[PDB]
Amino acid sequence: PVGKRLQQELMTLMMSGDKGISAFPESDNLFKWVGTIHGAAGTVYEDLRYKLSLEFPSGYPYNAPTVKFLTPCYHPNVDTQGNISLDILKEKWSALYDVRTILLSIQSLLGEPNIDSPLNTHAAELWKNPTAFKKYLQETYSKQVT
Repeated sequence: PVGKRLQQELMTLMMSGDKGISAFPESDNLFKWVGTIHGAAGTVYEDLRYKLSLEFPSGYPYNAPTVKFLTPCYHPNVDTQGNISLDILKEKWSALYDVRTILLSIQSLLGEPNIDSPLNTHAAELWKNPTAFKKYLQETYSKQVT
């Protein structure tokens, strides 16, 4: 029933047509997916894109999947390993959330960080100055495509 649910979740994702979100399982393993997120329009992450891995452990859906950024991401709530501090992925994970909900939540986090409990203190600090933030973000992102 778990593999079935994941297939149904992929179909839901495909027919929803949400902008800037995309993900599929690897051909040999339905329990490991790779996804892509684009920053939401109007945010400093607009026009930038990031790849993420999604792994569904044996305890899923009771236990949350492990989600990490594969593309380096400079952001208050992401660390050097691509780990993400997002409540719904940890303490507030619910077995009723689908892949679409997770992707949308992470896309939303890009534009609205939790700067009170950061993983990247420097980014949390610079966030107060958007122009300055945008600049460092683009600079750092830029060094991720050459």
